[PDB]
Amino acid sequence: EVQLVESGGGLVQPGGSLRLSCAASGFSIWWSWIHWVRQAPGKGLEWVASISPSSGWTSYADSVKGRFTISADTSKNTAYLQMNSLRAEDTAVYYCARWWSSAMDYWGQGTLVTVSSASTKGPSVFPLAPSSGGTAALGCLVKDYFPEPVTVSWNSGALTSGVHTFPAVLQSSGLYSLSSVVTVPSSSLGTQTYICNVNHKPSNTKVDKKVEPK
Amino acid sequence: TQVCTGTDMKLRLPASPETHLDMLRHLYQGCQVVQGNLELTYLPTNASLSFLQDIQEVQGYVLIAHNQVRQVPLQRLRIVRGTQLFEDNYALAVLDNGDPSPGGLRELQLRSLTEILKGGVLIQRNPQLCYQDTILWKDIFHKNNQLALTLIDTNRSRACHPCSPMCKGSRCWGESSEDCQSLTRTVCAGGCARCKGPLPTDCCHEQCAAGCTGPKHSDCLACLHFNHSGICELHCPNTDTFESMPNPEGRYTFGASCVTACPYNYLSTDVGSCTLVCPLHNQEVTAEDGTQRCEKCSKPCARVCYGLGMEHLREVRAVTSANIQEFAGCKKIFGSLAFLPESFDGDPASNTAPLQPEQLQVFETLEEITGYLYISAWPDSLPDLSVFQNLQVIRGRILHNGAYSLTLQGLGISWLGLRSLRELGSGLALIHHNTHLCFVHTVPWDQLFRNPHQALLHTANRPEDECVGEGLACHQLCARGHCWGPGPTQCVNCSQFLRGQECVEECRVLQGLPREYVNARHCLPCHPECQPQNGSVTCFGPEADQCVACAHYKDPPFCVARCPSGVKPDLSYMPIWKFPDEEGACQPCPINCTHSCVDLDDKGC
Amino acid sequence: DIQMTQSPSSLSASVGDRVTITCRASQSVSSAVAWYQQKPGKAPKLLIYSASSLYSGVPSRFSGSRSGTDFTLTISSLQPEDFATYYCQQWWWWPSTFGQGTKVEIKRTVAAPSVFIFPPSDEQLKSGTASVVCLLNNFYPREAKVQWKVDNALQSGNSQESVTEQDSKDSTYSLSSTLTLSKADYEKHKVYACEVTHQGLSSPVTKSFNRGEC
Ligand SMILES: *[C@@H]1O[C@H](CO[C@@H]2O[C@@H](C)[C@@H](O)[C@@H](O)[C@@H]2O)[C@@H](O[C@@H]2O[C@H](CO)[C@@H](O[C@@H]3O[C@H](CO)[C@@H](O)[C@H](O)[C@@H]3O)[C@H](O)[C@H]2NC(C)=O)[C@H](O)[C@H]1NC(C)=O
Ligand SMILES: *[C@@H]1O[C@H](CO)[C@@H](O[C@@H]2O[C@H](CO)[C@@H](O[C@@H]3O[C@H](CO)[C@@H](O)[C@H](O)[C@@H]3O)[C@H](O)[C@H]2NC(C)=O)[C@H](O)[C@H]1NC(C)=O
Ligand SMILES: [Cl-]
Repeated sequence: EVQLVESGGGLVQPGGSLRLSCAASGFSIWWSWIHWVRQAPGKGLEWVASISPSSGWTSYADSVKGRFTISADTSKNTAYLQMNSLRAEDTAVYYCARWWSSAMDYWGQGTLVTVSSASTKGPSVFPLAPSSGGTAALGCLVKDYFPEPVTVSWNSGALTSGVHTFPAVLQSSGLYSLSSVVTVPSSSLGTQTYICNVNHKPSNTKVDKKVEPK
Repeated sequence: TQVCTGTDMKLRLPASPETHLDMLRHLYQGCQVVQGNLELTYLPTNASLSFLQDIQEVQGYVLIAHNQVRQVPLQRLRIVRGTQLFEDNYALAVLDNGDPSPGGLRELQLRSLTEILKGGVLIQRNPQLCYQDTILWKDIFHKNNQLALTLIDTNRSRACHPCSPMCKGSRCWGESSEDCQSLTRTVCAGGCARCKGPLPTDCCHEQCAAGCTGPKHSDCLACLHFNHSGICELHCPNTDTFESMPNPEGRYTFGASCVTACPYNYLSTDVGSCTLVCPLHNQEVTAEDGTQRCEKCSKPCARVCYGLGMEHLREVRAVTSANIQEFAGCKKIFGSLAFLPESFDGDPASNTAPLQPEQLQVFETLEEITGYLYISAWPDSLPDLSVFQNLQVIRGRILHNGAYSLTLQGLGISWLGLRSLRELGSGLALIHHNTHLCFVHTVPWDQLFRNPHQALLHTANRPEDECVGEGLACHQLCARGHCWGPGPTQCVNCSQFLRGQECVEECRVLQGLPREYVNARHCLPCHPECQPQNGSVTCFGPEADQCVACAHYKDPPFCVARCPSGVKPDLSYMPIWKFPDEEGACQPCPINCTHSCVDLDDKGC
Repeated sequence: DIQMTQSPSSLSASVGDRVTITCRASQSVSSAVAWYQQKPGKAPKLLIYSASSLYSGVPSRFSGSRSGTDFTLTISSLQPEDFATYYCQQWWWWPSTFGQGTKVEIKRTVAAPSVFIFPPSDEQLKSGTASVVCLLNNFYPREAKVQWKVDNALQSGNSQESVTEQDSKDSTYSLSSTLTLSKADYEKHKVYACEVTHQGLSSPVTKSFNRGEC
């Protein structure tokens, strides 16, 4: 019931700024002790900043001091991270967490901040159809988008097992591309079709491409 | 000071045995009259107890129990009054001293005790104790029926030496020659409640207790009722006679003495007494001195927040989710606050949910507690006691365990954050076993206490030498190195200037975001219509008439955004129409209407 | 500052094994240590706090012990879903600091991949670029070898691979290979084949399709 739902990530140009929200339910942020933690792609966890809003104590890592402002609005029950003068090495997945005992018990889902000069590109989704077994595979191809991430689910989250969504690959063009497959009985083709739900938030694209045996 | 509080912990095992004796020591060092119960319990063998040596008089009961120490030096104790009794029957209770070279109380040595006014004596299970059976208790008692409430066990693990050869008739409090029992009642002439000898001329004044040195009411060893500056009297001072004599006016009855004015933390009554609690139909007004007084309500008495040990919560032992809402919006609680493990775990026997952390918000308005604050459990989410951010005084008129006005134990908060706390009226503070807690020794307790007989007792918190880095010691900008927690928002006193809650190096007087003036070490914003000045003062106050120069137009004497256009400063005043200069000063319009005027004039009036 | 150092960097263990992970504080850090479990691309999950105590809902397998400055997260018998990176964290000194992490990988028996071949979508053909997808489904160990054949011509430097994170039930990987070709070089050819070499394969698997002809 105690939850942290954070938002505000996405794409920013170098030198530009961005603000991250961390909305709480199940507890008061004001009396609590909120911490921000980042994780550059393929790296360890790194502490960034913290706030005890009631006491007024705000703390920052030498890495981000003077660029970042931590704050909290009590009425909204939300903690914020204002990030200014962003650079390449700020590109990471930022988490917010709640201090407890002497650890962080409740964490946010983590939002992705990507600092790049390239502009936002929407993905085009292409079907991967089975041919003429016992068990056969089908899926979608989410090609040419920027930046990360893309969310692929099947039949509005109703179909889960058999599903493999591959981690995206950086292409020569600088754009991303991934594939998402699923295996199903070879006697289900025709009278049972499946819909993949592609969602690229930065570009506002919600494609529902139904894959059919052809 | 000579008058001190007692304790009220009975046979309960000490909450921190490490600093239990230190409690006793601070409490009784120099004390002569114990306004309550003298409880000397759980004292280890080597225990240094010389701080008791001035106790002369006890109001409540004397309870000497569960000690391994061989003697308690209470030689100057003359009288126990028994205003309160142990187990509702006993004025002196000496219980379980020594296990069932060897430990245990050997002698009582109450060589001066000659009056127990109320209740009996209970002496039991003291394997090393000698001579208690020797004492003629009847003499010490005020009335004979007090004998009927006396039980004196003589089971013993050792042979006793005889009383000193110099002892009257084999009655003593110990092996010493000055340990003989002095009889002041059963040995008397004629009437006489107390005598200094067996002749009629050896009677003590009607108003003495314990005995005397002569016949006058100034020769008393103790006052039976009240001590009026060295004269024992039946009453504290409606005149019948046409004259005036010495001995100052009228007095307040405080304990068993008449005094000029009530002591520091007490309350004077219309009935002419000092108290720690007002009667019904009564408020509590603070004089310009800081003096408190109970007085009848002229209207019906207004709403009052009662804490624990008061009104409907007099039996309730802790703040739970059942009564947390009762403190909503309270600026001043009349009673105490206690947070126990059972507060946040929640008793599953009664349908009482565990109290949630954000429910402690109710206490955000709180400024004053008359009783005590006790915290033995706190939510693991909360790093500090910031919900008590605004608490200014804890009077301690009611003390937890009869001794402590502020107790913080077993918490695992990292800092305190009680940043408005300026006064602990009376009692000791105890902060122990908070393994994570720093900023305990960065607080100037010397300034929170009032009398110099109170102190902080601390043990098993985070080591002092381990509170050193950032987030662990006071901020640079805190004055005199005093703070309630980390950062420039936790200073006790501010080294330079305050911008709201924060300690800052400089106000934006000459340079900065929005310009500021200083007022009483406070950074405060200039009016938006002030024009920022190059390396010079921008404004002198918050009002738009206090700018050095205007950012836009000026409308004497104000710096304005635009010149008045048909505004009326109030009703019945005709509207004021103006236009700007080439310079920027707002100028009045000419002849009324047709050309209603503005810069180059407009119709429609 | 203060340094948390974990050992080993990575470890591989079979299901049921007694895994232990060391974390070493540079100075005395008291009992104030926490252990986290982070699955790839999700929030860290708290396991142990205050060195010894384990958080609610955490299975009996996870335990923590302290000896001086040497802290030991230890899993009594490893389970297939325990694949993650594990981080220790200290709380005694400020700022709080993390260990560099320990990646724990699951060892299992050799499993042959299920191979599938997907033809470039009809919709995508009306764009001027074609993507040919090859799927290696549910296999172990990781190192496979995919090779593309366009009319029996071995392709080079024009395809990219992506590996699934180890499945939390049967600990198998999945692989996707993608052949990116222009419409021109795709319409010049007819028979498209994907060639797979794995330890579970006695001989290479090949899956084909005949462009618009069957
Ligand atoms: C002097 O002490 C004796 C007991 O002798 C010993 O020292 C004590 C301090 C304890 O440590 C004892 O365990 C030890 O034996 C006291 O005698 C006891 O008195 C009680 C009544 O007060 C007798 O009642 C008994 O109670 C038990 C348990 O409830 C029942 O099983 C019995 O049926 C019986 O009713 C008891 O018999 C008696 N103990 C002995 C040894 O028989 C004595 O009270 C004490 N004197 C004074 C003045 O306090
Ligand atoms: C009744 O109460 C009065 C208080 O008005 C007591 O008189 C005070 O008692 C002290 C000690 O007996 C007297 O002597 C003085 O003591 C102080 C402190 O020890 C010492 O510094 C002085 O040199 C002096 O010897 C003094 O008369 C008086 N003290 C003061 C300051 O008021 C009286 O003791 C009490 N009597 C009974 C019957 O209990
Ligand atoms: Cl002793």
